[PDB]
Amino acid sequence: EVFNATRFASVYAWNRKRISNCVADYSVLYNSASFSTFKCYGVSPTKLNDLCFTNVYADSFVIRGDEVRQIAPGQTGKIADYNYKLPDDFTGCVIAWNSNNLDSKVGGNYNYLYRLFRKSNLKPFERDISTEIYQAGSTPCNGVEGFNCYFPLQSYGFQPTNGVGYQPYRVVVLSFELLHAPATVCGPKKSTN
Amino acid sequence: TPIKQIFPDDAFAETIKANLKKKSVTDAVTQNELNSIDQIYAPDSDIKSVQGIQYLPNVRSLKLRSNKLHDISALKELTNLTFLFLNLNQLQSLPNGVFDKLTNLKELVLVENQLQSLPDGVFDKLTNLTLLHLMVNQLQSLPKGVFDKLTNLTELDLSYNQLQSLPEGVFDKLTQLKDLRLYQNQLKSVPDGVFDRLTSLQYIWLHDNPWDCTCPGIRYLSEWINKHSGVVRSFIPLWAPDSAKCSGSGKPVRSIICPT
Amino acid sequence: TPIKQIFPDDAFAETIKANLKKKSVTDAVTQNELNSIDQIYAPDSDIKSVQGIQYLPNVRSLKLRSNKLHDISALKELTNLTFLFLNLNQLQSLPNGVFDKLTNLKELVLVENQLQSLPDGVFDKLT
Repeated sequence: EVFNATRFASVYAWNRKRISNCVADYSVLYNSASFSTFKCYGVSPTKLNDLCFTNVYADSFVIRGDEVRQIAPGQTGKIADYNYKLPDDFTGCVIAWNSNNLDSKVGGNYNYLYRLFRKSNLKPFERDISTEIYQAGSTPCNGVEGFNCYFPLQSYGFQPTNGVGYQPYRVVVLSFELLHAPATVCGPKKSTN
Repeated sequence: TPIKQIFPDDAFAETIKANLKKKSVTDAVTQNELNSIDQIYAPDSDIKSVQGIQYLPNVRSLKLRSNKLHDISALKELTNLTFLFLNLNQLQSLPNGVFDKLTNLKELVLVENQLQSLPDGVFDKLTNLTLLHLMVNQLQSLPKGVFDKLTNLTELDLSYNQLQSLPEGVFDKLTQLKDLRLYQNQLKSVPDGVFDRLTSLQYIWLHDNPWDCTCPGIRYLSEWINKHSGVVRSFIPLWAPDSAKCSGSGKPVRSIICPT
Repeated sequence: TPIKQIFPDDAFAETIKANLKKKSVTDAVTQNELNSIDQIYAPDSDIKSVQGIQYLPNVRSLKLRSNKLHDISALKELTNLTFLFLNLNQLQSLPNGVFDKLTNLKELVLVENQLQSLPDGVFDKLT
């Protein structure tokens, strides 16, 4: 319903999925081989069955496609400081989907307006899918030609012969904790001959 | 040999002890290990005063935070401060001569500055910069031929500014106009001498621009782009064929006799 | 990890780790939990080095059965005391300026006061 939807929910309409008693079929996506760049490190066949996180606490953040490989220790920036701090545990599966090619329409795509900057962060122990708008100027001119106003809605530049190097990437963090809580299933087994 | 008297202030000593997670004051460090230290963690920095840092000019990572000090004129004698990464508009006074010595900086960005007098000729001799920022600029007049030898313009970020006009014939030697957008702007003058040899152009940008109807200047180009009206679109939801309307006259096309 | 050249006091640290009778040695150490004691009760405690005590403010009264300790450093910036017991027979002077904040003192014992002269306004603020 989500990964195979044509009109994909945009970056400002993402949804958090609560997974309970459901075993994700990693052997399907991880072995799909549709994406050549599988820089996913952390999964092993001998430890695959024990990855039964009772409460999946996964965090998501946003970074530009060309800046994903520009991450080095001892460097800071406002993009990381405004959405979610990146620790030294950046090693993880890069769950990146290519939906840019599936959102092409006749007459140009001028309704897709991304929001790179958010007022606050995804606070722990709380859910927020609000659509608050932050303006870059105090006094509004409301489109009237004048001073002390700017436009935050950047043109997409969706030329038909434009470059394909603007593919976004997102990485999630999966850490296991053994708290005082029960469990019932951790993984199935394949029936023999 | 013992080294003491490092922290004159009593409260600053406790602040440094808490920030640098040093339990005691009798520890020993070496120069080579500190020089390799490219990460310093000083959370909850209660740095009220700057006295005592003058004797440590061999630090790679720094930390500065002051919400009351608006006179930072002490920066003239301060040689080792490179990490100036803060976002606050509470600084009303802007010190003069900040750029005279600040060449040892690694990263420094600044926005929403109240610089009333931007010095002319910043790009005179310092051509070693790779990533140049032209953020919140106010240069109203440019020297003639200031960008003559600077034929190395590859990365251009000119958005997010209060640019008003452009000089007559600024992009003359620049025959590689590749990617630029001109919205939310108040352009007054179009540069000349940029379409004389640019007859083999492959990218042209005309949207949201007040082309003059003065005959016989741009009549040929206007008619040619009008003949291909089936490709050009607009931002507002209005009848596209009616957009191409010259201002003032209102008479039909065939009834216009171009003088001279 | 054990670190050498840290503790000058052997007897004091030994009695601190012995009188409490802790559960075992494999426990951790800190400063807030260790410094919960504000009144030291150690017989014939002759701790002299009190320099840099600004990181340990919770102590108020210090007992010293040390007739040898004639250092004025014990009263240079120690103005949080409420009790006095010093066997310093050759006390011919009293430091000045310590009355700037001394308002929490209740009872003092000043025996062998050989001061044949007294200063002006010494008790003026002690309302």
